[PDB]
Amino acid sequence: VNSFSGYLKLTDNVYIKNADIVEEAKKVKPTVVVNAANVYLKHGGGVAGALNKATNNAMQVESDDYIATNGPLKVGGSCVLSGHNLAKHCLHVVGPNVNKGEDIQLLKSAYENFNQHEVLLAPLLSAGIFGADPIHSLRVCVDTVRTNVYLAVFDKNLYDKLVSSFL
Ligand SMILES: O=C(O)C1Cc2ccccc2C1
Repeated sequence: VNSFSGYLKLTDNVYIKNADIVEEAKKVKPTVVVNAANVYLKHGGGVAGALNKATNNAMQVESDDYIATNGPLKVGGSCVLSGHNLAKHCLHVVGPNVNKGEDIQLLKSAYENFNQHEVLLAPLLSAGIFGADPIHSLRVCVDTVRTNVYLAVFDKNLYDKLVSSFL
């Protein structure tokens, strides 16, 4: 049994809810919240900007030190950093950004990072301002992630479209 409430069950392991991931993290304090990161961990906008704002910029301070030491992530890759006030840990995952021209086949590789964690609160990778089709992102998620994932979708209109169209 876990703390996640109000989710619709899509499969054995994937659950979905219309929710602000920031507000959901604040309530649940999950072991792992996923950030929709870029390779530079520059948390300017979208989910990353919102998560970072909720940490009072501490996520960005920590991230800048991580990049200064380790250099940029790979598209499709990830790193585990602090969850600050939102979660125990933040898994920063880089999905391909279609608005920068990145290979969408890298979306499966991005979701494979989730399999290293038993339970996660996450957004749809590459969706929103990353330019991918969120329906596609949800299909790759379900067909790739084997661990228990709680997907928070910010847009209500999109949530309803994702549920109604889910196979
Ligand atoms: O409505 C949503 O949940 C989308 C908003 C957003 C922004 C940047 C990255 C992913 C997503 C998912």
